[PDB]
Amino acid sequence: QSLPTRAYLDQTVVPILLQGLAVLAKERPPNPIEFLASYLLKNKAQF
Amino acid sequence: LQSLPTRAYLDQTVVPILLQGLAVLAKERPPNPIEFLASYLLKNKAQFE
Amino acid sequence: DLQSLPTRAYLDQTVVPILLQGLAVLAKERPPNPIEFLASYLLKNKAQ
Amino acid sequence: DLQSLPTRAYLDQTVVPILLQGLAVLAKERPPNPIEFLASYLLKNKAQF
Amino acid sequence: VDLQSLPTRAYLDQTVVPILLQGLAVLAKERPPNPIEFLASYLLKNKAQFE
Amino acid sequence: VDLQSLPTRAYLDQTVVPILLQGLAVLAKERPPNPIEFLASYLLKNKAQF
Amino acid sequence: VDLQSLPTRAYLDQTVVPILLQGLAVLAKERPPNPIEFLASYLLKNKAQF
Amino acid sequence: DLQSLPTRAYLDQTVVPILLQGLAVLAKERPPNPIEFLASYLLKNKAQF
Amino acid sequence: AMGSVEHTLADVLYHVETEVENLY
Amino acid sequence: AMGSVEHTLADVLYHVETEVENLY
Amino acid sequence: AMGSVEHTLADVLYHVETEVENLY
Amino acid sequence: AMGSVEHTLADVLYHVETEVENLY
Repeated sequence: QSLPTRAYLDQTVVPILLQGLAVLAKERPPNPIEFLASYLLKNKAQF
Repeated sequence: LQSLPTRAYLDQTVVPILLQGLAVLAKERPPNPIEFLASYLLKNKAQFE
Repeated sequence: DLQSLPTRAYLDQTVVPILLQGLAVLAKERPPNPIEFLASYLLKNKAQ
Repeated sequence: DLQSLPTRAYLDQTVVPILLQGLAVLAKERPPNPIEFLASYLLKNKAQF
Repeated sequence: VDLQSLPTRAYLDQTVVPILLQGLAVLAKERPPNPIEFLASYLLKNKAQFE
Repeated sequence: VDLQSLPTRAYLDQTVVPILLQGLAVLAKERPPNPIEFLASYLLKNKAQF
Repeated sequence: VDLQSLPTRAYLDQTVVPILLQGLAVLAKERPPNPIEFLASYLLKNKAQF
Repeated sequence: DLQSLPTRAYLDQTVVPILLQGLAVLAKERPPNPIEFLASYLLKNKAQF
Repeated sequence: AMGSVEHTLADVLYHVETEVENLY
Repeated sequence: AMGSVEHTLADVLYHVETEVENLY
Repeated sequence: AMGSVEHTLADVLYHVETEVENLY
Repeated sequence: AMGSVEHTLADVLYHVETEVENLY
């Protein structure tokens, strides 16, 4: 929106990033970046 | 890698590209935020790994 | 810089620590004129 | 009353509104002496709150 | 101000905060296999005492 | 991973805090006539996802 | 309020966290040749203020 | 080198471990003078780090 | 540790009132 | 913007009410 | 404002690193 | 009981790393 940067990111991508990086840290796949991107796309709907 | 603490692992894997991604995302602000970030990650992955 | 900081960062870099300490002390003391007590705290403690 | 209230409720009934407006003005103008300025705002507007 | 028109904090403080404090206290003490179910059941078993 | 021995704060944060975050958020937004009942029902209805 | 019986996190927060915040802040800014010695010296020289 | 490290990494490579052990001992014992005790821990165990 | 429970609930309340939809 | 300011004051109040002396 | 982005990511990293499963 | 200590130090590191002087 008209939001400050931090508020914008907090309202858009921060929660899914929290869960995503948590899962990343737990699994630690050979493909960290691809795994993360896939996490965001596959869980996009819940956020 | 496998044996790093959580933060060091995230710093060595995804933090830089996430910085650049969140920067571009915050600048452009698409209707698309999550999909855009994932697509950014995929399209710039090669320069970060 | 300062002038160009985002608002939250600006307030955090200027008055937030002393406000933390001030509102804490205020909450502890609970004086008859809370606003004057706070302003006075901010003033007595501005240097630090 | 006041004295027997929980911490947040006490601050909410005493200093929070004037601090909100004060910090708003402070953040907007950004004067050379932010703390002194905030204290002066508090004192100059106490009666209205 | 009626509930409806209260700020977020005041509303939650006048509605569920006390019973949540007691609920979480009991929960933390007992630590059952199903903490969420236990908390909801506590809420139901004490609703009347908290309005 | 032994809940039982966690400090109080860590226990509540690992068990009920997330669902409470979403629950009180929804509660504060909707403000139903019976908040305590509504909240208990939210916890029960979303327990599985948490 | 007794400190002996506080949970670990609350205990450390009420004792050393504030002085550590500013201490590690100054440390990170200056980055002296002997970091541990510098931090200890900071703690000792500013203990009274905390 | 250290000089050019990010904040987090600098502190991780310099003082974080001895602080973990120090704060652990502090939390276990809870001496009357906690800050002095911690500083003393740092000095007495610096050599192992 | 009632303090711990109050601290936890305080975290929850803080998060809720600082939702961007409640601030902006 | 009032949202940022209210967020700031929310941080401050959170720390004050969760001070170790106020909980325990 | 690169600083805001970096602060945001710091919040995220902090919460991930302080997960109960990661600490205990 | 290392988790509580590690959590505390994590709080400290977070505040140091997000200092306004370091971000902007």
